[PDB]
Amino acid sequence: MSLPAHLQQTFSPEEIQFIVENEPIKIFPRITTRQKIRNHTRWQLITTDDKALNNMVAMRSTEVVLWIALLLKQQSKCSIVAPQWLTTKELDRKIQYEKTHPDRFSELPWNWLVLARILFNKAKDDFHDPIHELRGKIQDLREIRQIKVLKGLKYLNESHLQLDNLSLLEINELRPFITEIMDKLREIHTASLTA
Amino acid sequence: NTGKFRYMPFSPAGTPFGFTDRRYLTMNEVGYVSTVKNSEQYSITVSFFDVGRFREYHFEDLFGYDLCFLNEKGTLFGQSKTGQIQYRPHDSIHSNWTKIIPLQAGERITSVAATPVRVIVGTSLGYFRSFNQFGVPFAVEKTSPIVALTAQNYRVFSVHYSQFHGLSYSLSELGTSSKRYYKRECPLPMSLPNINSDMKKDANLDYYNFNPMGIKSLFFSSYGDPCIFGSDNTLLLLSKWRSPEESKWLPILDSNMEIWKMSGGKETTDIHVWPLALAYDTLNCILVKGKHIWPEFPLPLPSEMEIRMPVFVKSKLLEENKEIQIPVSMAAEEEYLRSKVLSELLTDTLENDGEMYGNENEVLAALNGAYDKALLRLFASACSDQNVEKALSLAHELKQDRALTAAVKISERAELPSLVKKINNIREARYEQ
Amino acid sequence: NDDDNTEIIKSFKNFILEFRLDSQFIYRDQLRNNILVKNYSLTVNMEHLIGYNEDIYKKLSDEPSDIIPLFETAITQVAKRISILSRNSLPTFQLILNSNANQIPLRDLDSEHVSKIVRLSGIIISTSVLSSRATYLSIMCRNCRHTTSITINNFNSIVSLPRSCLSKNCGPDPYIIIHESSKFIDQQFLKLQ
Amino acid sequence: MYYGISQFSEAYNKILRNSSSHSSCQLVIFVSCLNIDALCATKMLSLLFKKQLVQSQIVPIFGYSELRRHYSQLDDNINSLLLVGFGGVIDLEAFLEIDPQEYVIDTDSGEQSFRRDIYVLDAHRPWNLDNIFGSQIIQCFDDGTVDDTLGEQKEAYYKLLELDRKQRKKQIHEYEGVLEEYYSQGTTVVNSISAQIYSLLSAIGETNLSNLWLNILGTTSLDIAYAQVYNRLYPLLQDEVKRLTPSSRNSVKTPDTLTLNIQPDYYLFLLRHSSLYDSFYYSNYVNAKLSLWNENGKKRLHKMFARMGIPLSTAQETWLYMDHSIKRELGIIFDKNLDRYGLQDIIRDGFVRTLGYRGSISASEFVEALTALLEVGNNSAQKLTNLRKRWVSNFWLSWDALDDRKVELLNRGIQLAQDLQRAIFNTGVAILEKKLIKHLRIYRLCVLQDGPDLDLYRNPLTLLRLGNWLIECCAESEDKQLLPMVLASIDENTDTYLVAGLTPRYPRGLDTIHTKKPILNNFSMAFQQITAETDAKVRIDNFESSIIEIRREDLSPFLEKLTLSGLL
Ligand SMILES: [Zn+2]
Repeated sequence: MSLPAHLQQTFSPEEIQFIVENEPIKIFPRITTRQKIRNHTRWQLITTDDKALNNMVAMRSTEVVLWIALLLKQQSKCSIVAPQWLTTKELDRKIQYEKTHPDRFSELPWNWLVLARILFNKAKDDFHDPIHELRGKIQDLREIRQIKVLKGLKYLNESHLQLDNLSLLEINELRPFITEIMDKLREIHTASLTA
Repeated sequence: NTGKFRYMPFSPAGTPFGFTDRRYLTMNEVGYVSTVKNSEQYSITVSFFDVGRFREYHFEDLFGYDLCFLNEKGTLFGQSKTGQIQYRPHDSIHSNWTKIIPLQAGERITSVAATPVRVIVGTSLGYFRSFNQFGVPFAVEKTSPIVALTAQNYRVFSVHYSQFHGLSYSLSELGTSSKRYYKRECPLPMSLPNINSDMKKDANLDYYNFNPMGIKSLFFSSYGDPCIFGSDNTLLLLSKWRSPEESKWLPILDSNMEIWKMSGGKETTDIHVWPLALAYDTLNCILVKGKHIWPEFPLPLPSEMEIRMPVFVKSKLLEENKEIQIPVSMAAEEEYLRSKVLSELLTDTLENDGEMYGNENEVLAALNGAYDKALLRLFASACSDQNVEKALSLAHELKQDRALTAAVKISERAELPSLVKKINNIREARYEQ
Repeated sequence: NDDDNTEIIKSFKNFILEFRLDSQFIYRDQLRNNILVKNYSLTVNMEHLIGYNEDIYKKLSDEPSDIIPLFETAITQVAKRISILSRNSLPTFQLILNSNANQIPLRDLDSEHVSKIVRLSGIIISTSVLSSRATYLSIMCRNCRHTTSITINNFNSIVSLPRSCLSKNCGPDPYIIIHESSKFIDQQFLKLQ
Repeated sequence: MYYGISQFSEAYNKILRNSSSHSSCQLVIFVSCLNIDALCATKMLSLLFKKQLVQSQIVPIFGYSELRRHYSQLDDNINSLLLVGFGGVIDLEAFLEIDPQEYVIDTDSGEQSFRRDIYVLDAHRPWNLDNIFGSQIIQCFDDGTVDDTLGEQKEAYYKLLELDRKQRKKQIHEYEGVLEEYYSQGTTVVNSISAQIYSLLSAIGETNLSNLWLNILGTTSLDIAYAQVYNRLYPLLQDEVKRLTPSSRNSVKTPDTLTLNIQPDYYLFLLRHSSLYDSFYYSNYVNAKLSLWNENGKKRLHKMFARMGIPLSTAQETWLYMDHSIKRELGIIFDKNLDRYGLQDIIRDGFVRTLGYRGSISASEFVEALTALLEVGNNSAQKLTNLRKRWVSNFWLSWDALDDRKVELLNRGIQLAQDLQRAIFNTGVAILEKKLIKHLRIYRLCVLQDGPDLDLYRNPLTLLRLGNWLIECCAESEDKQLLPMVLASIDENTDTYLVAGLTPRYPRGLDTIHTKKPILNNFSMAFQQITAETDAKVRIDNFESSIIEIRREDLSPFLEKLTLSGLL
């Protein structure tokens, strides 16, 4: 049919990256589009705010949508600023939180995996911390969060489930299993309750 | 007769060689310059932040330059001993030239500067030799020994130090056709490193050898306000620099205090600030983490710090002893001070320098709104103590009349019926003012 | 010898944790996937071990029968770290090596190559039935009933029950194996032609 | 001169102004396949134009006929043409049928502009004076030779151009003699295109470690046949490596560090990817210095290995698994026991790049892998075109090998390089045992008529590899005087030969006054002159001028006329 089988009820990871790329990020421009007091074509986009793009001043931090920050970072015309949660100190704090509370997930942003991957691939030289350590802490967080998920998929009842603080990519990859096992355990229950 | 007598060459935001071949000659707001030894001589590399108007280049160097200075139209190179200076405009329409400075016994070039009107070379003896853009000399003058230089588009700012006259600055605007002076050898409040130089320091000895006076940079502002950074780690602005009688040295930032209040509570010393430029609360400075004060070849991202007055009292800040909590009573007062100084600075450039970006009026209006909001908060705080005279005195500085009506409401609501009549009288006086 | 053993264990632990070729920690992922399907092992390539830190490879190829148990201990510790929520009973993982060294002909294995790592080819002509080698050997003193435990590495140097009561004399050989509390592993004898 | 060193940025800016439009793709880069230097130069250009988002098309062209056909097919919208690795030795405006009056727009006002610009970019020194001096459409990226060593030719060309009694006629002949002596010169190579484009990048300021590595690869591609050029360009690369390497030395290795290093890189064959014994055995230089082709050479090699104290079992072990005791003492052992056999030139300094945990690799090994991928990566006028198609296709395999994410292709290239060197060694010992090289007083002919794997040598690169093997072997023989060599290889399917006139060279590491003067390959003019008369179905289309395809029956009369030809 119109929509392929693997896109039926889930999002392909490319679509998750597409969704994440619409979030604003803070950049240090390497150009200056701010018209002086004393021609030029303005952005005038339709799905975001062009105000922060027509007023870029070199080495003056602004906020632009991520898919534009990446487009400028394709050249040497900007420098993506890593979010505060993507530092070694904060990653260590989150890892300690995960190791301290074995029943609930840490408060990482919903796009932490996708943003980490995108920034590590396209902005590998804009981190105040060694990227070889940020990768090693992102992987550690992913491992701990995977251990907690496998021990909660052991609570797949037929009423509901509270996956608090879970990210977006993790939810996306767990959707076809959780939402298809709970459906079967609900069909069994409703068949039993046919009286 | 030693130590501070060594007029060793200095360029803005310089760097020592340290334990490697990489050295940063200059870090202006428009780029940085690095040198690496090819096992027998240096190869200069000049990079620019605003990629889109300039293009970085690297060239073989045989003289082993020690001084550099970057403008928006050209960069100038200098040498410490036998100081043959070289000036090279970025654009190819202007041809670069080299010149040999008159060197005497014990003489050594300390700092160099350039300006689209004239190019200025320093001298340990205290000479003020100047040339045109193309190298032809214009005038030779002798002053107190120049130790640093930094120039804006048309204005030149220098600090003169001597063992007898002390640290004296001088802000001279050469101008296109009018050499209008604004200061000359005036005393300055920068604290030279003396106690910290008494053989008690770790890894700072090499940097102090590189720069005896420890002054990290003399960068301007986006509106021409001179700024000073050094060992004390506090910015020094010239608020009313237009009038020589109105000279004002205001410490606008406190690096150590801000670092402590953002570090979680520890008095961390492993964080060092290398300022590059300031533009309306936007201080761009590399925050190196480690035992080495100067950065490395992969220059880190210029993280931005905001200006903060040294009004933060430790006694008040240690209310929650260990996201450091801030006393709300003093936070609003500090915001008031910041808005006041920023409005005063903007007004100076409003009528004189004219509009710069087309939004100075709007940002000034928003700043004035915040200025009166801080006054309203302080008025409410004074009313909380049932001090009617305190609120009355604070209400005379209100600018917007709508803020004064809000003050009337605060007086009529904060258990102060007596303040109602006085604030209403102030408002009625403002009717005719 | 405790300090050197701990240093070797920590080094190979860091090899497991930190090694990655391009954006993927190969051995962390392999260890987790192996644990998921109850495959308590880790197939470690030797080019990767050489490239990571050649000193570790030199130590391994010098005295394999003494270093490999340490590497198995490091693998077990990493497995506990990355598959168990802090605050056990996990078997000692097995190290499976993959090498591309030059193959030594089966007849060329002589007095030298003894205790070395050799890669060779042949055709299997016989496979024994599975034996049972003990790893955890719960043991009890015959007279004073002093129950203790022994852990076996199964890499013969070139261990036996203690010849002491080890906490009245209890005799020279006072230990009898408790077979209902021991843990065994299966071992098979091949025959290469 | 047309474009000097100091004004490459002018050419780059002109290209940007003319064809940096995101609307369409107005830039086309013509690259000569079967040339590692051109491959690295085109990779540099591809990366540079990717940074500036300049849409471009890269076409691998094998021969001049393909160039002419593509230019005829070329649309008029494309207003910027780059010829990489060729075009500098022929009358391109005449060859492509170019008349400036049909390509000129806005003639006015002392200036001229054209609707299409062709930038030739190669290193072969016989610059065509009608290209470097008498054409505005054709723009040549000179390396400084023309502005310094072509003053007399410039004057001679301009006087004849402007002048269209007895003194006038005498002076014209005198000037025309200057032009003629400029021609009738062998085609050499003075510079590397990769170094030229890296100089352009240094002017623009886009230099980085990847571009420096491509420059090193392009330069090291010249070390086998033009060692004087490589030795000339080596100090610049050595300085650049020091300039670009970060100051954070002696740091711990991390899975992301890329390190260009200048460390002892012995002049062996794939030392790090094969056994030590195989590195000595298959080396061209070691073979020349020891004559391993005969039976006694292997005994000499075994005796050398025993002398150094390296067991044959350890010597034949793969380099990764060689015991760290021996592998860490290679420098000392080579110092002690190499001057005895005359292999002191084996010890050398090269560039070695390690990418994190993936193990070291030197530029010498990398270019051998790239060359192998070019050679064997994947009635008569049609099968030959199929060969050209496969040869063009191999260019993209060698191109993809450069990417760091395709190491599984570089390893395949290494394996192919080992196999091809083995085949070259086998054919060389077959040629030198049967004494197939017929010594002459003009040129030492050698024709491959029959044998194994003879289909490998229809590729010009493999034939040049075998020729370099033979020439290295002959160069170290004092009795054999220097003389050009000719290789041929019959293609049974097409019933055609592949004559590849080579050039002799002095022994490696021997620096004398006559060594300083380069040897010039005179076969191009001889082949063209012989083909112009006496029609013999010769196909002279290769950018490598001294390579032709000749019919099986017409080979012998062609060689007879070439013997009668005193041009070379
Ligand atoms: Zn006992």
